Amino acid sequence: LKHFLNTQDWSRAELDALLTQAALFKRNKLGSELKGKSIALVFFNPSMRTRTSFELGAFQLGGHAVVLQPGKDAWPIEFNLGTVMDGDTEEHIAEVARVLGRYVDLIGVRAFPKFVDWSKDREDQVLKSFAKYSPVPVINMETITHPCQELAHALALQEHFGTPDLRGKKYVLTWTYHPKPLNTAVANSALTIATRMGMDVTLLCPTPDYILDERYMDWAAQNVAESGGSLQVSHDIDSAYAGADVVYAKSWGALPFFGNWEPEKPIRDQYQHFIVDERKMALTNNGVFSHCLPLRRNVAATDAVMDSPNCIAIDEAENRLHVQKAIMAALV
Amino acid sequence: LKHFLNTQDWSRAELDALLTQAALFKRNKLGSELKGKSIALVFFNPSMRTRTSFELGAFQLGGHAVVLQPGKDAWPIEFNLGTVMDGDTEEHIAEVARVLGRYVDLIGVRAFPKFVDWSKDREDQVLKSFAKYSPVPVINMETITHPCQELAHALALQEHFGTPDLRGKKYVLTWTYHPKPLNTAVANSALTIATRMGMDVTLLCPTPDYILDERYMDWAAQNVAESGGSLQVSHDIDSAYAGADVVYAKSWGALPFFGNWEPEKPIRDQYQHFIVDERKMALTNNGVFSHCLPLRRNVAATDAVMDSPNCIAIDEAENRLHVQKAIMAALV
Amino acid sequence: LKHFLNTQDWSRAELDALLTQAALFKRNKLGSELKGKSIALVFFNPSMRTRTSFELGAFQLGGHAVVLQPGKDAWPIEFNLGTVMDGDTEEHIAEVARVLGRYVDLIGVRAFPKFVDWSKDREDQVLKSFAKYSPVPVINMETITHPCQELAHALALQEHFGTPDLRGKKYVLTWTYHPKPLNTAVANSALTIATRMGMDVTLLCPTPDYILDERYMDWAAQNVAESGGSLQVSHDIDSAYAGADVVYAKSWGALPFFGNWEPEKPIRDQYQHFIVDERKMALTNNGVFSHCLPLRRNVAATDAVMDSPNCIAIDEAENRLHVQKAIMAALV
Ligand SMILES: CC(=O)N[C@@H](CCCNC(=O)CP(=O)(O)O)C(=O)O
Ligand SMILES: CC(=O)N[C@@H](CCCNC(=O)CP(=O)(O)O)C(=O)O
Ligand SMILES: CC(=O)N[C@@H](CCCNC(=O)CP(=O)(O)O)C(=O)O
Repeated sequence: LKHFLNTQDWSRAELDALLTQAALFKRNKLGSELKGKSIALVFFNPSMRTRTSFELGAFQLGGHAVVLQPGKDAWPIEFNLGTVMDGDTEEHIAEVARVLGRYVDLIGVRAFPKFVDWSKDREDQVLKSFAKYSPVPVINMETITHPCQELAHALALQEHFGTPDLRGKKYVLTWTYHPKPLNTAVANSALTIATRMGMDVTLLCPTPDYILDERYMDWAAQNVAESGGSLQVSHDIDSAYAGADVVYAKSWGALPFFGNWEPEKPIRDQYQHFIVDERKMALTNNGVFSHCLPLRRNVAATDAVMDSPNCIAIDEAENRLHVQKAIMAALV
Repeated sequence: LKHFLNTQDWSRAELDALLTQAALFKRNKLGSELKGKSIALVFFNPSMRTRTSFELGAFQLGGHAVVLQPGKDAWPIEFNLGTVMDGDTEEHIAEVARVLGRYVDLIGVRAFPKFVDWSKDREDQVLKSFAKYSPVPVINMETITHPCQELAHALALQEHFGTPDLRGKKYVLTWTYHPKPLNTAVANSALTIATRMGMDVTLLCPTPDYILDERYMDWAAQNVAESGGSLQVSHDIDSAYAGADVVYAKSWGALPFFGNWEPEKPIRDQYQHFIVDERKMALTNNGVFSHCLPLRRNVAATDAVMDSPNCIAIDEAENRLHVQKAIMAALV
Repeated sequence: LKHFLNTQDWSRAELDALLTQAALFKRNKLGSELKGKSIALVFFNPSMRTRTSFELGAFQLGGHAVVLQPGKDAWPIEFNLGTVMDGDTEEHIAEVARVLGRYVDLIGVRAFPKFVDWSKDREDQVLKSFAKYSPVPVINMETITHPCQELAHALALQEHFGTPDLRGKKYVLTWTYHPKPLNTAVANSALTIATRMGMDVTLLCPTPDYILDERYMDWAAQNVAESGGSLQVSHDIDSAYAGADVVYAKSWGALPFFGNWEPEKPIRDQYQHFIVDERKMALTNNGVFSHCLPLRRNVAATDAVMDSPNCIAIDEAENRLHVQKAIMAALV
């Protein structure tokens, strides 16, 4: 059974086919690829674009999406095995996935880390549990990686440069400020797809404490070796932005501080100058800027950068709809 | 780009066309006016009829509605410009409206005042922000005015009297009791459409403190001069109801008490006799009674009045479905 | 007007027709029985299967389901008559049911007891109020009985044994452990349908305090006399399971303790050995096990029993979809 858990699990040819089908759907939005079919969209965290784009995508392809929010409308779910369920959780994923598998044709799941222990969050227990117990394809709607974002992002870049071949472009994945410590998912994914695409990638962040999990630094290293791009870590803003073709920002909490955020607060707070502004974007080679959204203006990026013609964030957001339809069609 | 923010923005001919299309849809509910199209229904406050009627209306016309609740499922939204978003809001309406504009064909928004400062609430910031940043038509699902209610109400009256011409009827918009200070939206709209329809309107309320915002008293004055009706304010129950053809009740908080509700409580509490009962309705010319709903029985109106054959509230509620379909069809 | 409030209200022939149509729909899922029609699914409590199956069922039959959650999105509702609504509730069911009746073709409602007073909960006020004021058919999505579950359960048993005739099988409805006192609805319904099907039913529970409401013990007694089965109450595990053909477990709070749960806690806690495990299932005649779900593993039933090939809970859950489509089709 094929699932869409990570682009890293798919061959380059398969990913190219997806992006091309995405472009095709963007030109002809209505179809019958999901006629009479359905997808269960399970959300354990907030969402506006993911929920909306999947729901509409199912509709446009003749199917129907059922939105569920365990703990809100649906019952809270247990993922640990062999435990005595006498706590808050009402039922086990074993039953949940099998039941939904008797109803829908696809299952999407969004589940951010709990931020108490990275050793546990990095295991990707929720997504893996769904893939294990579900008799139907599972789609990652963002857990510790965000593959749907990767493809929406990739497509937006290919459209902007007018070519599927991004090899040679200088890509800067930069950490940016946010009052709270957030998920590394988007950064992990950006690093993954940018290298898989063969670009010259620089991970820019305040300190070594903000370097991404080794798993992704390794995926990237492997992708570079296979695509022909390059990877490097930098803590210097001016040199990183220098001559960049693409700048993608996202804020995330330092991994070593999971379960202990009080001390990383004063740290991130002394780096709010990492905000993407006009000055930094001026150091780029007329590069484009993007963000996965939601974005806090004048914190993560200034109003000027957001409203600049070089910002393609709205296009990337739109592409979530198109690439996801390509994914659902491929899995059904 | 044309939006449906207020009936006051539309010409009488356009409004008549809407009401007529509403009557047409009421006779033939299924259509293809929205085939393959979608509408995002953004709710910042509770709703049963508005959510249900729009959702079903989209379905019956071949489209699909996506229901969003910022702060609940979707992310909380910032509307102020140039602010540093380091608070509760996650993203700006600038991005939200542009993103949704890449997904849906129409955007509906419901956002009641915050009740802390009428100077801010009366600016209609949320609705205006959506209309400004959205590349697609925006529909007011109730902010400080409730135009969809206006048309459902108007249609119900025309059906009841068997004619589109309501000129000459005595219309009584009366404040009624409620334990809490509420939105003036429905009253502002009733005053607006009743005068635009050319009826003899009397705004009945406990004290001068409950008179509606000047903006609407002026719209009404202008509508009367153009339609041939009349407008007057009254604090005397018996004389207001006398010979009335239509009685529309709604409770709202006194505008001068915004941000300071503790003192207006003992005030409204000494006027719970404004409740619409049989005695008052007996002073009318066999007039009809209606309310936008939700209605608290034996507080806003007695059981007898609600169950009287002269109450058309259920018909008005039904008409929300029909007039809204006419609105969506016109804007698409 | 015909509603689906309880299987007890329907003749055996009608119930057989429903189950057969359910089997038919299971073979041919897509249809036009609800083309252009809609159903309002009103939930006053959590749900995953009921919400999902009804929503998808409406879709597969060409209709649309509108999901409402009073107090969450829709306004809170009052059910008592003649009361002065100056409390938490915003509107009365009288208006709610009549309004929805102008929008949808069917209304489903889920409302668990409040657990404060069984004298009030057993009156089934919410379901009865909807049936009284609604101009369209009402479907019980679980209140104090769960008829939709009954049919999904019955169908699953008929499929398992390969025959519609279950007369002669030993059916064991057993109470099982749960940290909290729950609704008796599922047990009341299991007792009702198992006897209506003519099986030899044994209600197994810790003490006389856990015997179901007389209303259902009487329905069962009447069903046995008409179907040819049998009914008996037992507080002895080993003898009850002995030679059983079917074992259905559910935990519920002792009725005499409504409004006073502190003391029934130490009681249920001394009976956690009622958990369905391999030992007990070994005493059965290679019997099947099922549960309505959600189920807490290693509390209500062990992992081994849940994963045993004799567990048909997933099949029963799937059947909720099929029997409900048969119900909606019959009522429309
Ligand atoms: C602030 C916050 O927690 N952010 C998330 C955004 C994920 C990417 N964003 C999306 O997928 C867009 P939507 O579907 O509207 O959430 C994160 O940090 O990973
Ligand atoms: C109590 C309360 O806050 N009332 C709102 C009702 C608005 C009109 N009512 C509607 O549009 C009906 P629905 O879509 O079900 O809300 C107000 O006072 O403005
Ligand atoms: C723990 C709890 O409160 N349980 C409910 C389950 C009802 C039957 N279960 C269903 O109908 C399945 P779903 O639609 O997913 O709820 C009860 O005790 O009655």
